[PDB]
Amino acid sequence: SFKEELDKYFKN
Amino acid sequence: EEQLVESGGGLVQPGGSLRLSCTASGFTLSTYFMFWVRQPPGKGLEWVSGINLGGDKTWSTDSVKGRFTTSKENAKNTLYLQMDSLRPEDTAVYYCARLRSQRGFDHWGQGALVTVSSASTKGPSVFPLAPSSKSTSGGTAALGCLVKDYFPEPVTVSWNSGALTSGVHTFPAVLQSSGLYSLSSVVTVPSSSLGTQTYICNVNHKPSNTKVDKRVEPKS
Amino acid sequence: DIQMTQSPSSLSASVGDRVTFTCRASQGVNNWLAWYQQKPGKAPKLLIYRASNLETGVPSRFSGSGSGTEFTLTISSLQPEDIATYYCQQHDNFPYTFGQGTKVVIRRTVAAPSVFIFPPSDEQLKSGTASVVCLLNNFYPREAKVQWKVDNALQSGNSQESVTEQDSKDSTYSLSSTLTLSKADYEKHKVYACEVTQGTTSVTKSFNRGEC
Repeated sequence: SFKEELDKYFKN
Repeated sequence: EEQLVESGGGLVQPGGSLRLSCTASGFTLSTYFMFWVRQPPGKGLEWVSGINLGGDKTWSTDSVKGRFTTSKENAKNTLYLQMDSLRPEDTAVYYCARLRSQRGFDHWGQGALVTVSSASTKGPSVFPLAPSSKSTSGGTAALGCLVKDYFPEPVTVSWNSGALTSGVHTFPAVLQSSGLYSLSSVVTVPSSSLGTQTYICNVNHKPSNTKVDKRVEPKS
Repeated sequence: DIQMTQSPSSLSASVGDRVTFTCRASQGVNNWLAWYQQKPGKAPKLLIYRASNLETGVPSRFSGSGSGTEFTLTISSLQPEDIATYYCQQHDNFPYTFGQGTKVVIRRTVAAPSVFIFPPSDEQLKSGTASVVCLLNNFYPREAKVQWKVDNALQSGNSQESVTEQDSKDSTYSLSSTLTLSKADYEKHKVYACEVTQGTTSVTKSFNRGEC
């Protein structure tokens, strides 16, 4: 779940 | 405005515990992901851990998994790193890093040195280096302070409480065969100023909570 | 996982020269790549984001380019304040892997070292040891031979040398050669000298124990 949230944070 | 401050560095016996704190004085610390990264002596960077917005999910590398825990308090704007069962490989300078969404790692802390050893703290010994006879043999003269037999690092040196900063050379610390670090801090000054202005070296050793202000005046 | 390989691992250029660092990726990372600068001891500073763009504060001489595998960081005019290590780091997929780093060293005009010699202090003499110091200031290159001569006798094993980092303004070095010697052994000799040899030059600074 950490990588998913981090990637979503980096995109937006 | 945006500044990260770190606290908690010191000397810990192997297998001990230590808590590091990183306070953000410029932004909310909420809307940013945070990371802990250490740099061992003479070794490259090594990312250690990461925490998200709400602190619900954390990441830590396999080498330090289980021993290091990361928490945060947005009310106090402080990111906490609890280190347990330390090893000599953990002796490093620790940094707390911010992460903008689209940018990368923007702002870091000043670095907190963590040393893991079974040795005991030793205060520095400050000695003057102030020739006057062979030193009038030239326009520019050299005034120095020798910081001998201290442990652990770091030891900082200033001159005249920071008033003198031009021409200062604070050499790096050498481990020495005795296991105690040592260094020297030397500045260049006009010889005509050797009798008018008084130069004092301020040596600070925070691990030993010692501060020595040595007045390095010419010889006889 | 992605692997970032930088080239070259180190570089030496003079003031004003343009320099170029290449960062190769094991696979496609789109434009999610950053360039950071780190001085020895201090924290890394963000230089380039999204592989082409400039962060606030950094000077305009820094550039950036790269399509999907080969990224390039160029400095148009190298300045003495740019002595540091520059590393590329990917951000497309976690973990954010960084390059091995590229060291930058300025090549400057040869400068004669200003050499001083420091006798041991009486306060240290009380402790039973005596350190005689030789200071070399503001010279290039770092290579130098420092010999300790005590009553015209070469000393070996009693010397320890410390080297400063390259200066951020004039790119010069400084050496501190310390001679640790027992008080009993210190009282058996009178003339102490250190000789510094850089090239065809050989400067020697001496002092007689007991002057003034």
